[PDB]
Amino acid sequence: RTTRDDLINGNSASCADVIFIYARGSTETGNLGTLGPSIASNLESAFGKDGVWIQGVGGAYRATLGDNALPRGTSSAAIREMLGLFQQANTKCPDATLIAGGYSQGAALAAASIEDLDSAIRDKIAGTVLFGYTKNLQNRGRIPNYPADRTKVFCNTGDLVCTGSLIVAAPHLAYGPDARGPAPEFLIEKVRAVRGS
Ligand SMILES: *P(=O)(OC(C)C)OC(C)C
Repeated sequence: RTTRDDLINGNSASCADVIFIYARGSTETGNLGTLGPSIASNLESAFGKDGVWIQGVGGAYRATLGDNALPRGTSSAAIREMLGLFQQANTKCPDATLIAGGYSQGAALAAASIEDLDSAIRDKIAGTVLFGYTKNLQNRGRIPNYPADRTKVFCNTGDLVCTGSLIVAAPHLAYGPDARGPAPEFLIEKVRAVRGS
């Protein structure tokens, strides 16, 4: 449930039409944490299980509490891991539409990797959802070099990490409803806009 390696375990012959790459929060389990699987369930209902690949960011991404203090909200090693997953999706399945997401430190990681991506690949990312975006205030609510209309930020009232401080209050732990509904909904809508039916 909390670990999905569909891209890593996939190949060109079985390519899905949609590939979702997701980065968990600090200290979360597996490579999807608490929010990732909910998004996944929704995606799988919309596209079939065969029509979508779910991939969490693992490897060098350890989701360390200390890394949040680094200049871009995570280590440069984690940034290289996620960037490498986008490259792999492009290599294995050039025809697939990409979608991404991240929670807390994972939101900073998602933003950093996307900012750094080759524009050709970044163009294929139809939508990105961020929850408890630690760099929300600093990045004025968006991802550098990526279109705003493609980005959706979920920041609860009272979630201090959205207002510039690294302080965890209960609202930061309350994104389950968003992950279960409006987040995957937005993603499906963007993929449908670039693919149709
Ligand atoms: P994020 O990495 O979130 C986890 C606590 C879930 O937290 C920062 C604000 C320390």
